[PDB]
Amino acid sequence: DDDKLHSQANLMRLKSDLFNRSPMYPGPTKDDPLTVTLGFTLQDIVKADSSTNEVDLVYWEQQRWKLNSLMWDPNEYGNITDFRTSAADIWTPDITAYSSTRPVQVLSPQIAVVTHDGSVMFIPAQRLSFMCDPTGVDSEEGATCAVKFGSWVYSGFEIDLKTDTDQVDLSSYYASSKYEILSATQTKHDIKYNCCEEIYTDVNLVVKFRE
Amino acid sequence: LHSQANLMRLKSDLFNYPGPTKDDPLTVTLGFTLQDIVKADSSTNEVDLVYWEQQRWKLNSLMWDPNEYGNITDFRTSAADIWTPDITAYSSTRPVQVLSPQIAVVTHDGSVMFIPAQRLSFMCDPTGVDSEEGATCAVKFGSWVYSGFEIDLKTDTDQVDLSSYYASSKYEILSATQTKHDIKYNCCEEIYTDVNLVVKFRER
Amino acid sequence: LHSQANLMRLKSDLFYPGPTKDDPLTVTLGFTLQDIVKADSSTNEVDLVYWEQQRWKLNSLMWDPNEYGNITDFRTSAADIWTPDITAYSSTRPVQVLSPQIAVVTHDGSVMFIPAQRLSFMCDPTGVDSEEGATCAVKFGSWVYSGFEIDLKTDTDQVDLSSYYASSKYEILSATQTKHDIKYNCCEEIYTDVNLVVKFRE
Amino acid sequence: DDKLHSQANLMRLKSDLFNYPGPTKDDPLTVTLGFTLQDIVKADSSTNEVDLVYWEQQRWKLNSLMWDPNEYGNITDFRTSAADIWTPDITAYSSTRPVQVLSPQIAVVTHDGSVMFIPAQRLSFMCDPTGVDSEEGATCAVKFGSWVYSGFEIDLKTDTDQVDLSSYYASSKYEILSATQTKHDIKYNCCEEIYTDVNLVVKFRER
Amino acid sequence: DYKDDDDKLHSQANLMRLKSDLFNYPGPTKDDPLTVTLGFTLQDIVKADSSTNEVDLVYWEQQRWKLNSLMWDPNEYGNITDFRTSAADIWTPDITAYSSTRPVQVLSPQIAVVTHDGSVMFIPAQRLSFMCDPTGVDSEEGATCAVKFGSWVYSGFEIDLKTDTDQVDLSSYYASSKYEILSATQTKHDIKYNCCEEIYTDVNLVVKFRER
Ligand SMILES: CN(C)CCOc1cncc(N2C[C@@H]3CNC[C@@H](C3)C2)c1
Ligand SMILES: CN(C)CCOc1cncc(N2C[C@@H]3CNC[C@@H](C3)C2)c1
Ligand SMILES: CN(C)CCOc1cncc(N2C[C@@H]3CNC[C@@H](C3)C2)c1
Ligand SMILES: CN(C)CCOc1cncc(N2C[C@@H]3CNC[C@@H](C3)C2)c1
Repeated sequence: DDDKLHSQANLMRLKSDLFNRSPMYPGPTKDDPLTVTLGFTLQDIVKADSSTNEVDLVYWEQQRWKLNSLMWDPNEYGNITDFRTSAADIWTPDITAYSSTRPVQVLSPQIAVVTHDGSVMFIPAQRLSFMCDPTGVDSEEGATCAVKFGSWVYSGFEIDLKTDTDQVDLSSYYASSKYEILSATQTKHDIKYNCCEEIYTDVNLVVKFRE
Repeated sequence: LHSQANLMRLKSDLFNYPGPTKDDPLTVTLGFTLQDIVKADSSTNEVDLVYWEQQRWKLNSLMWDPNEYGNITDFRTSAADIWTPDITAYSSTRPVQVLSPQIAVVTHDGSVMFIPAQRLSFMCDPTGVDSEEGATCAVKFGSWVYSGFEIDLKTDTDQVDLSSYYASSKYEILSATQTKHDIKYNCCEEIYTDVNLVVKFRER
Repeated sequence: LHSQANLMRLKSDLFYPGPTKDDPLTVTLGFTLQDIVKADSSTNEVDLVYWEQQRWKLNSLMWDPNEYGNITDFRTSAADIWTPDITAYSSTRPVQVLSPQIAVVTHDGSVMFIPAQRLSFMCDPTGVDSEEGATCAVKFGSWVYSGFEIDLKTDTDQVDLSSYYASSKYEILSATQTKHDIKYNCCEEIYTDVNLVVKFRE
Repeated sequence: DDKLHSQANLMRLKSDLFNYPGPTKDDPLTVTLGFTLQDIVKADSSTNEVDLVYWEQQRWKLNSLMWDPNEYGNITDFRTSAADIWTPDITAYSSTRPVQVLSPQIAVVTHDGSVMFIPAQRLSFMCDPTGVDSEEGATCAVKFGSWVYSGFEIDLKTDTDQVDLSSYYASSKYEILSATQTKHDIKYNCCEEIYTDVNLVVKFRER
Repeated sequence: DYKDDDDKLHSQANLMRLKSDLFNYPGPTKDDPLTVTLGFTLQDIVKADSSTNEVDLVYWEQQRWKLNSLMWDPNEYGNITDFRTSAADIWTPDITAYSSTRPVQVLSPQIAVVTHDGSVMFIPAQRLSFMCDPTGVDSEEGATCAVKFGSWVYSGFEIDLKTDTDQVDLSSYYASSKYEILSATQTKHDIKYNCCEEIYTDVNLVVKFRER
């Protein structure tokens, strides 16, 4: 009862200390670059449209980064080791699919988890329409498509993009989807664009699937 | 007149809680009323439900003595002015659509009641819907970022309220249940909790 | 010049927490049915375009026009005053607003708010291709206020059909609007709704 | 250098001017309304909806927005987000979907106090397209007026009764045989007051 | 490494200082016009609908301009040469498509990059339905359609519109699209409208395309 509110007080003090008694992280820079880790969990291939060459994917995008300005010692705060916060209240990376054909639709609350070492985990579930030719989807070899994800405005010198893991997480894939996944990989690459001198980094998701 | 000033004073006293923690966990009670299965799509394996999701919780920081506030026992408030649980369907295929105003009722004991009516599109293979046994589909609900140690889910009953179900729907309900379940991953040490909505239905 | 200053003065002087059991509010509801746009026998949704007239009066919005350059009415954004949370109880999509979200406040404290809306709602259209046509119902009322806080009334039980689109695919045989009180399982308090009953055919 | 002084004159103007609550019976307003019909996208005979893209030209004048260009570096016009000023609540009276806005919600103010706001919009409205595959084509109408202001607070006029057809898409699926816009005054059953609208009448057929 | 740590601390401090300095330009005028450079990269023709004569495109729209009020010396700010800002925090040109049939849908974060010389780069990826007759698309010479982009409320005497090439960039065009691009050009034009006396300027995007 009284312990309960002391617990609420500790968490309010921690959020107020982090968000008001110190400047908020303004984003990475060439001199203070930020490593962002990216992982994908494929939940469902909803639809493959061979008349427009678009395919609709439900998936979770795991994003992790780590910030000194979000560190704290649990001993000073009632041994709290995590807290949740609205993703809008903090800096988040601008990860963007580079071949979507519709705005991404958000299916989960936009809430980040901050742990006392300053690491942030943000995992939005989304529905994504992207460019994909499903020719071959009704064959044993299936069809193969790809879509890559990376910052839109930060170079590879500002956001250092990495995959958490080599393997796409298929463990939550909808068993009764119209489409089975034959394989999926996620791979970092560097690339230059015509507009710009600076090098950019993306993670390429390649998926082989079939009916 | 005096009534109105008491209600305003009460809101100011309350409004001028940071979420549940492991040391101060919150019990949120969930209940579903199923109003309609609008549509079942066998080309994409998506089914569309209209339901009311009853949510209830209780916070010491929302309690007040009615005697000190004109004997006021409830008030209405925008869901955006108070903390609310992040209950999410775990297998929707479209953003859930809200069909009712985003207003909660707070009662003097600190209990909150919030009942959004929603249209949900979710992952469901409707094969067998045109047979006697129908099709069977399932969708889990629970917090997106809180574990069973911060947000404790429960139901008052395993029976989905079917008393309001649209009598001329394309699809009739054969059974609909809502079961709390506690799960442990070996990845992680904490308990996790969801309410599994299982619907058996077939064409009328 | 002097009137603009009066109007600005009036609004600043006026600028209510919503109704309560001690201070209940009567809200008057009426419907003008514009069009039955579409009937979908594959999902049993039907789409209506209608006007929803809402009316209520508040002492805290009363003024004497002679104290304010003889102003008798003004316009305000519906977001700047309390409005009733009238909800369609059997929609299948979020209702789509078709008109500006503005109310008119009159010096006696009455407020008039008339949103034009497009609604999809649960409705089986079998029979629509016959002489007797199909019948469907949709009820409207506060979502969170009991009949002890919002007292729902109509001026008439007949839906205004005088604006009904003469070249709609569907003709209105009849349309009624009726107040009723409802108990729900969740809640001890009684709720009040207006039930819209419409018989229509191709 | 002089360009920095010009930016300061603009900021001074916007600041001064922004230090009007809408029209009333004692201070009414006449809004000029015209339509630039761009395209009939779609006629649906299974619901009797038709989809237009058009430009809706709105023009009004307020003394409180007048200024002398001599005082402000000869600036004659500035731009402002349409949310930061009063704009009329012109509404189609028989749309079946929310109007979709296609152009930026920015208005233009001129030193004589005139305001021009011209949203490009896509509208679905109640229209029976029967006859559109014949030589006579189909005729449909949809009227535009204030929702909440009577003729004595907002009046309308048109500069012409002919709709501007000079931007009409020449490869549309539908060709326009005529398009008029005509002011009327009307009463409704809810309300004592007289409302004003401009009725847009369009005769069209398949190309 | 203690040095390495507060090197990072001072970098963040320099970035916030620079942003505070710059934020603590009201648009162009006839006396102080602004030149905007406009260029398109075409990513995909998604869909051509011959029943409504609408076609859907995914492209990048590159907008560039330069302001003296956005200049700074890096030496005074820890050698910072760029920063990111929400496009809502700065003035941006109201470049609009003139024949869209649906609200244009943005696909990229609404963020601009500002560089120490005062130039701003803003590149929204967009999906667009515009008026287009796809007759011919099932033929060797394909179909030809055009959509023009430019300010909606600023005349050519306020926003001076310019390309820095006539060729639409096709190096990112989706190679497995339903449609192949035969050619794509971007060309500035001036024009007068019935409403208004002032002259307006835009960039016309002409695309010739056919079924793959
Ligand atoms: C030159 N400079 C330092 C300003 C960089 O400003 C930009 C602002 N917005 C988008 C981009 N890009 C657009 C494509 C998609 N994102 C990766 C590439 C190519 C960069 C660049
Ligand atoms: C019990 N109490 C004093 C607080 C009531 O809290 C509520 C909050 N939100 C919605 C409802 N309702 C949902 C259904 C639709 N509306 C009419 C009924 C049934 C009430 C009730
Ligand atoms: C009496 N009085 C001063 C209150 C008028 O307040 C109103 C508020 N909202 C809408 C309307 N109307 C809606 C329909 C469409 N517009 C013209 C008619 C019919 C009026 C009137
Ligand atoms: C005359 N004057 C100084 C006020 C001009 O104010 C305007 C405000 N909003 C839009 C426009 N236009 C709309 C069409 C699209 N853009 C090019 C033309 C035609 C201008 C003009």
